Amino acid sequence: FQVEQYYFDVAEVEAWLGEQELLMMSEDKGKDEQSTLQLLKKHLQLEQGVENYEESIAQLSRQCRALLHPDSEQISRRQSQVDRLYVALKELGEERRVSLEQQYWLYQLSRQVDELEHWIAEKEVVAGSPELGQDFEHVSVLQEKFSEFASETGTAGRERLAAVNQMVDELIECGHTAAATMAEWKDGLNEAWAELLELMGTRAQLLAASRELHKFFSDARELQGQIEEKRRRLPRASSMQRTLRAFEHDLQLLVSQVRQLQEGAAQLRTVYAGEHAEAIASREQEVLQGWKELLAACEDA
Amino acid sequence: LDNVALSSSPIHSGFLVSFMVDARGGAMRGCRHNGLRIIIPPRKCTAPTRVTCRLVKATMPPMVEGEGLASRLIEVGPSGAQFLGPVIVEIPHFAALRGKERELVVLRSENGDSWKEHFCDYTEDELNEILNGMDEVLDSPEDLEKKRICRIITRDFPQYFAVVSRIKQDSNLIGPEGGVLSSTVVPQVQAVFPEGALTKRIRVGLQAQPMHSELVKKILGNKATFSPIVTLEPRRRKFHKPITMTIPVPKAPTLRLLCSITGGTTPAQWEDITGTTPLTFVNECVSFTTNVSARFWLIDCRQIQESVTFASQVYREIICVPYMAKFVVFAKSHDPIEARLRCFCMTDDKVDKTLEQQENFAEVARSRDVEVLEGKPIYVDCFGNLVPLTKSGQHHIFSFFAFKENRLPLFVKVRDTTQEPCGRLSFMKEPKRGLVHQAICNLNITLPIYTKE
Repeated sequence: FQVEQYYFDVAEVEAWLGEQELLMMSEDKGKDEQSTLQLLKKHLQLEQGVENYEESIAQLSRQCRALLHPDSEQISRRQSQVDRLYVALKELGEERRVSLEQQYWLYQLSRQVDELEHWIAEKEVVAGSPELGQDFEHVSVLQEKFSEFASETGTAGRERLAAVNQMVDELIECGHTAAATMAEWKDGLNEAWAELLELMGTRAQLLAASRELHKFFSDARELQGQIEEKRRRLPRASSMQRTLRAFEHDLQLLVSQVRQLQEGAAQLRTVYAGEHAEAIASREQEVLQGWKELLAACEDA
Repeated sequence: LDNVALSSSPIHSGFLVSFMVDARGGAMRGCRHNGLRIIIPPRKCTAPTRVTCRLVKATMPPMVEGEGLASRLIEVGPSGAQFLGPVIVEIPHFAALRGKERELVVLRSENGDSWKEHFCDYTEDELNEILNGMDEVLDSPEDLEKKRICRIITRDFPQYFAVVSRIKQDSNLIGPEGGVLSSTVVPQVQAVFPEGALTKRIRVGLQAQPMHSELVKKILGNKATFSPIVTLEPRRRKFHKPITMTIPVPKAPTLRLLCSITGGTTPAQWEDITGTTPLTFVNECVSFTTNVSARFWLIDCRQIQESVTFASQVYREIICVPYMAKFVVFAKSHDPIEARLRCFCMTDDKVDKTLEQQENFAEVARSRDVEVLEGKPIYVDCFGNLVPLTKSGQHHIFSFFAFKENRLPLFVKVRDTTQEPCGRLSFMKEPKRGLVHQAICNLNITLPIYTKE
């Protein structure tokens, strides 16, 4: 009778609820990021469908209310069962929504960590380079260009690091199951980045130390060259007087250059030893010898 | 003194993994791990170079039974670095040296696949000279053994270093002529090499590991009494003549002899050779001869038939390498009645885990360094104003390995709300029912106040 038709409606609703449950319990989380995205969309549509079904369950509520009294002992229990069962399906919806989100985040966070790790690696290789220059001008170029790299990477990497660390801080705050692993992941990046910042410091230091040595091995070649100019004095009159005055002024110039070069050379002895020290006081001996002969000739004048 | 900074005087600084040095000389301590320090002297470096000294956390150095690393592998560079004078590298370690029972050895690998012992040839005068003009101070040997700091002196650099805990070994070259090789730890332990037992000259070594009655008596009681374990390091080698071993008897037929001829990393297997080999008792010691270099051991067990099993019961335990580690306990309160509790046993591990700080966990207890034994399990129980959930089921435990993580998750509920929520946490080697035997460490605690989130 009337109860039979009502049972039919409850049966249809119960079947729909089970059909949704069974589709929502599926264990497939995804492969690539898009697969888990598409599944999160799908399950969102299922959740919206479940919410939309509220009116359909409402129709049962009205029918049961207008039926409840031939035998309502079974009727009340059966409908109340639908009430709690539907509530349970909704909670399970929140569960599987959450686990699909957390799966997606594990997928993306892993992509970013691996990408940043490879990114530090690329920078690290360019920071731990051993090239130091064949000539002073070239080492100067590397020093300036690397300094630019130090600043650009120095600030560039910070944004990426802050993004990954915050992404971890959040996913740990959420309560992600893999949070323990994530913590080490962050510790791995934070130390590695710090080392790069330290490495680029040492490398920059190395370049500076190289520049001064090249500077000495610039002047040694350059100043000794001006020594040959002294030979001009041996062959060489108002015009001659003017040239001689200019020449004497040039000698005054020279004195400052040689004094600055010798003082510069002193630092290398402090910073170098053995073969290198010996080669420094070596070239610092050759130039000084030129100083002695040139000064003696000038004294003769 | 009020003297202008020279700017040509050693550099005092700290580093993470690498730093810059010049012939000026430098002292580079490390912030990450206390006691890690590099001391390059002045004028002992040819040119400005980037030095590296990072703990690798390559191929593991071969280790026989009874040996384990004292510290994580040390990586230093440049790999081919050469210095005019010796330089100092100091690494902290965790191996429990047990007085003079154990010692440390240093290994080095140039390429990372082959390891060789590291020995340095220098003058007694050089040791004072090594500091040169530096103002640094060097800790005395006892003050180094106390801080568990190992000091490697090296005149060149290799790709890797390793500090390895082992049983004290006495080594001395011996050739055809003959020789004697006695023990420092146990003077009565001794080995004699007759005239013509070896062809070439080899550096023979001898270990003696004495017994501790607490462990032996605990595992066997009065069932048997042992002597030290005497080991001849060039194992699996037949001698062209017979060696004469001397070993003091086990303090109490009734006396059996056990020997293990295994070599390399193979776990040892004990057999009894009392019948085959004659035993001579002089001055409370036993002297026998042997044509092979093996392990040896004496037993005064009443049950001769089971004697070998008794050795296996003891050996299995006492080979485990002893590490001095810290116990740290973290906790968060689920509510006032209950709480969550994470426990760790650490050596080189992070002083303060980031995860616990992020999850708002709190350090509630922290033991001084204590001897735990590598590879053996740990039992945890709480005995004070709170207790840990358990039932008619298996307990919870964690295993200690060195330089791995050692975590034990726990849940604890306050037993009674009458008094403050303080407790007692004990880590043991065996579950607590009889007389309780010394635990591994004891930490008291006090559950932190509930956080509302």
